[PDB]
Amino acid sequence: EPDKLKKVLDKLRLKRKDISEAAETVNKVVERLLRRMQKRESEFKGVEQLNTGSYYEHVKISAPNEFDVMFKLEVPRIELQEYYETGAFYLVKFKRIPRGNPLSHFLEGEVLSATKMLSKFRKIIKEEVKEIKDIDVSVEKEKPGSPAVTLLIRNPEEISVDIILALESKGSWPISTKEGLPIQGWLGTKVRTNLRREPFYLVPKNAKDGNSFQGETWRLSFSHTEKYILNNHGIEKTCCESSGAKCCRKECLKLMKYLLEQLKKEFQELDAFCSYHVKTAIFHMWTQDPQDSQWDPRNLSSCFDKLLAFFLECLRTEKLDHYFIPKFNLFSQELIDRKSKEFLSKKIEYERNNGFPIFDKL
Amino acid sequence: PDKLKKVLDKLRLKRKDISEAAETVNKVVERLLRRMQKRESEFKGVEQLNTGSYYEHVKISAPNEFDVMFKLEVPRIELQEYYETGAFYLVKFKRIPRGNPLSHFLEGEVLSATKMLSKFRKIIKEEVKEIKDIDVSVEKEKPGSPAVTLLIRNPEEISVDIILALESKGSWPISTKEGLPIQGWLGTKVRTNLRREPFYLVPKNAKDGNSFQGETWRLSFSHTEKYILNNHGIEKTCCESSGAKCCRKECLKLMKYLLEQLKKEFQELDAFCSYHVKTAIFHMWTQDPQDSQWDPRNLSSCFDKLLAFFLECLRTEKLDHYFIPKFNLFSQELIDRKSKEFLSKKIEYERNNGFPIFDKL
Ligand SMILES: Nc1nc2c(ncn2[C@@H]2O[C@H](COP(=O)(O)O[C@@H]3[C@H](O)[C@@H](COP(=O)(O)OP(=O)(O)OP(=O)(O)O)O[C@H]3n3cnc4c(=O)[nH]c(N)nc43)[C@@H](O)[C@H]2O)c(=O)[nH]1
Ligand SMILES: Nc1nc2c(ncn2[C@@H]2O[C@H](COP(=O)(O)O[C@@H]3[C@H](O)[C@@H](COP(=O)(O)OP(=O)(O)OP(=O)(O)O)O[C@H]3n3cnc4c(=O)[nH]c(N)nc43)[C@@H](O)[C@H]2O)c(=O)[nH]1
Ligand SMILES: [Mn+2]
Ligand SMILES: [Mn+2]
Ligand SMILES: [Mn+2]
Ligand SMILES: [Mn+2]
Ligand SMILES: [Zn+2]
Ligand SMILES: [Zn+2]
Repeated sequence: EPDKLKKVLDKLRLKRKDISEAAETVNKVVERLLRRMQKRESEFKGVEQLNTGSYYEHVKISAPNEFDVMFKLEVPRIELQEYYETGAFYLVKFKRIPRGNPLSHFLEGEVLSATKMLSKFRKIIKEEVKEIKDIDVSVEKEKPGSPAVTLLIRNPEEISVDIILALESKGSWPISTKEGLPIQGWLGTKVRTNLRREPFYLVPKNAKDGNSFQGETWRLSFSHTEKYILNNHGIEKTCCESSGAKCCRKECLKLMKYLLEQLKKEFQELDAFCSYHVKTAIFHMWTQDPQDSQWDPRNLSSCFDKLLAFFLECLRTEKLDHYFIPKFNLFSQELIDRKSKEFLSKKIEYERNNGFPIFDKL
Repeated sequence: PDKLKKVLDKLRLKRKDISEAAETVNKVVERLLRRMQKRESEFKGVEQLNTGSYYEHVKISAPNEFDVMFKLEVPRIELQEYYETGAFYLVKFKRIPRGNPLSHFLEGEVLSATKMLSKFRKIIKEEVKEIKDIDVSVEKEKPGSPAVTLLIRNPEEISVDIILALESKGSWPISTKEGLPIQGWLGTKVRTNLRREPFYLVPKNAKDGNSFQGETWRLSFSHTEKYILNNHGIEKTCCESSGAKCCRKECLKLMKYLLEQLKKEFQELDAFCSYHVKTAIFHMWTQDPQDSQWDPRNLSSCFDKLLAFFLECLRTEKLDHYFIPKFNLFSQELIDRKSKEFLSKKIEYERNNGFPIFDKL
């Protein structure tokens, strides 16, 4: 099957008219719901879209039926208090609450409450999707702890769009990330330095392990940095550019994400796995094999296979480090049953062992 | 499959380049629209005609230039065919209901194209002046042209033609009676319902013996053309996820790019345009209707068959409008012989020497 994976890729490659019309309507809903948030004298007044990539590039590495957009808000200087043992989850206080700043509305004691803030955010969003009648869009019901306000756009069929509130901090990145982003031998030290001068983001995802200061915790997000890595992924500056050579890095990612996606459809036993796991694993793969020659389109089968083997080893050692927070083990026993890891390993091996019958979709 | 496949490969732009130009153009358009929709304008109710999104770049045309059409539904129309051109018309109103803004641009019974295009131009110009979000400007007006051309420059320059388009829901003009000859290709039910849709009038003035006729309009079927381009096969699944690929759009994109580059080097080629190539491939898709005659493996023979057909069009000075068969885009009166022989010789040269114009690496 040296070219069977290309057949999968080509069948996946979607209607450029499906991309445009869907990206245009998701855009319109977002760009107007954004515009209508900045003119409402709420606390989110100064909100902006964070540049994390369009629906256009999204479909090339992920499933078209599910999208996400991040609304960033810059907040006065804040101090981060590490919430327990991940280096990813935080309680947030203001170093000093500027007078008349309406974000004080959301405090729960001294800490900025992700729940209070996300609840009003949800309220304003819900309140303007209701005036939207140019498009068929509804707000799906609340799943607790989730950072998203999920829109369901069904102009013809259904596309869920997560709207994610993001606090933006221009200060130095938190110390749990200090040896994260190990791109020095791949994208290099000047790149790493300039990415770590960018802001970082906090999304209202609560951690689930405490004495009722859980509803106030936030989680670090590096979506903007991840966009950069995904689009600037070669050691050569012209990798996958018009005047440079193609690599199969992104193709391997699309294939891995499509494989997880089809497995997750058949087996609710796979509920705990998610695209971020696969994306995290390929970041490590790209660090380990940083040479563009190690990702030759002609070697797609081998490259895909070494990503599968790497992922399988993460499952078996129950270790998959967050690429930006080496402390944070996404595959720890606290988070994913060992029986679920073993289940996914079984299914992946089976597909690996038998020429990927699940891609048998002609 | 020698280099055409690779020519197409490097021609493909990446979807952030697309995303960015598309969102830029669309946001300049979207709000050029959203404000014209305001009060006091004779143009309110203007909508955007779906003639296509940025995927114009997308394997059929050049990302350099783009065009959008702003459609305006008008009351019932009387069209008086200008001379017997078939494409050019005088637009009369049966009568106007009270409160219709379009009465401003009336001359007796004649909706003046020039006078309507003029303050269309005026309001657009007065509005691109009001956004500093993007660098956008309005190039000098060209006489007879139907466009107001936006010059967009975020980083690099994209010119967007905004073309006003009257929408009429009446029957298509008699000049189109034997146009759209798709019956052996997309079929008679398709032809029927396509001709049940509205048709459009853009302010392109006709060119006669004495001078530009300031108030004539020209028929446009850009909406129908977008349908055909995207629904181009005899099999309903052609180029769909559960059907087979063809190379029709690839041939169109190769041909447009050849004309583009040839025009880039020789000023003798200023008479020829994008719509000539499109019209040629429409007839070509009519002559060779079946999807097997456009298999992607036979790309080079398909391309060469289109080049041969276009050459035959050049030498014979015959390229009928696909919708208006008595309108000859390659007539004597529109393009002189010198221009056709020039183009023909360049095309034969590139064709026999394996397209040297195409060298990139
Ligand atoms: N993106 C991200 N995710 C991180 C990070 N550190 C830890 N995580 C955790 O990994 C998964 C990611 O879930 P995904 O499905 O891949 O992405 C989610 C999801 O689509 C919605 C809702 O978030 P969720 O946490 O509620 O998702 P569930 O799968 O239902 O898991 P559960 O614990 O609640 O039950 O939003 C996406 N999403 C979450 N966070 C982000 C984000 O930061 N940026 C973007 N663009 N999308 C996000 C999750 O458990 C996540 O918490 C990390 O650094 N980045
Ligand atoms: N698209 C179209 N064009 C038609 C039709 N019937 C007759 N024509 C004539 O063919 C050319 C089209 O030239 P293009 O460059 O391919 O498209 C034009 C052009 O880019 C601008 C300005 O119009 P223009 O005619 O003034 O441009 P020039 O290249 O300088 O030609 P010239 O004769 O004046 O010297 O707008 C485009 N454009 C014109 N008309 C349309 C239209 O109806 N729809 C769309 N999307 N774009 C249009 C022209 O001479 C054209 O009039 C026909 O049915 N369709
Ligand atoms: Mn959730
Ligand atoms: Mn979820
Ligand atoms: Mn012109
Ligand atoms: Mn022109
Ligand atoms: Zn690459
Ligand atoms: Zn096709």
